[PDB]
Amino acid sequence: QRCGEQGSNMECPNNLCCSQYGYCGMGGDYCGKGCQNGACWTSKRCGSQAGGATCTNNQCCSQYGYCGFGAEYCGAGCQGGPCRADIKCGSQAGGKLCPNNLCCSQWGFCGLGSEFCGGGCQSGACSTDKPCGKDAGGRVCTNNYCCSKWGSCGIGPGYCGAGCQSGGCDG
Amino acid sequence: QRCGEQGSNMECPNNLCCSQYGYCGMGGDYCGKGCQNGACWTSKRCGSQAGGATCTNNQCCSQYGYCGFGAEYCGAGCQGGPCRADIKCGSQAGGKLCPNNLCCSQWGFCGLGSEFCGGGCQSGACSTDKPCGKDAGGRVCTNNYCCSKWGSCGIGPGYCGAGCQSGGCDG
Repeated sequence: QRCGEQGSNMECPNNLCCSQYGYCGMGGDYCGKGCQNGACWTSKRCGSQAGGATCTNNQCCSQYGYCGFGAEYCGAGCQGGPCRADIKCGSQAGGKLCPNNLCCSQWGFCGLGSEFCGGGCQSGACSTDKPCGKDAGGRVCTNNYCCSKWGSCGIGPGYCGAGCQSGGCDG
Repeated sequence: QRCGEQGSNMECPNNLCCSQYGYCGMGGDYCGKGCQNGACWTSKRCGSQAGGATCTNNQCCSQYGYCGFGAEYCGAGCQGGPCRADIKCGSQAGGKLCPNNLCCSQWGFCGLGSEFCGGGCQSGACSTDKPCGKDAGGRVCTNNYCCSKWGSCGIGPGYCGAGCQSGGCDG
């Protein structure tokens, strides 16, 4: 029930702003000074202008390194987020990974849904559950996902903990 | 630190899936059965096909009523979310409001950033802090925002509680 630093980076629903205290709302108390994610009054910096930073709440990183929505942000020059132009990836784009766990479809584009996450999915939030570990040719997970004891790709205590063969294994 | 029903509908960062227990991760434990928001394996239904439902995590509602990202969802037919086509609103579009608290720019388009939220902003997450209440011609907040005792538009205990002149005042 806490957002931002005090909530493990959770994000408020419907673009609600996370105040500097970790609570969700709308208004200057939440959206003004110290806003953490959501519809903050001052846009967070992103991409090239902000060391390759990603925007929260799936916001588009505009060509000038500002987070937002609308033509100016998702339109021409958009450096990340749900950009108006197809985002390439996969063997098709030198092993690039989609930002924010988006699936690299079989064709080399970034999205979320059966078309990207299903059959052929290359990296990200694939729903294919392709096997890893000693159990699977000693193959590794993409996105540095933790290969669990049971030979599964995921993120979490179950995956990243006790039994993790490879991946971002807890240490 | 809880997501979904047990977290007041908080959402995980970077499209992490909220398992049926309110925890954030990646994998079948979180993304499979019972997934709540984030990159769920089965897409949540939206718009027309799902009683005007909005997609979480700012996802695009495709023409067939499915939540996602990429051409198929944000492209042609997109019924909500950060749609590839400008979303109209404001006096320009019969008082329509942007979905998910997006600002209705001075021109009648939906976004988030200074261009929409700043000067001229019509409804949503305006950063203009235009005054309400008895303190302001007895004007009301848009989006049924709570007009606080001090004459401010917001959402939260401070706004919606004790002193609320109009808006979605707590009852």
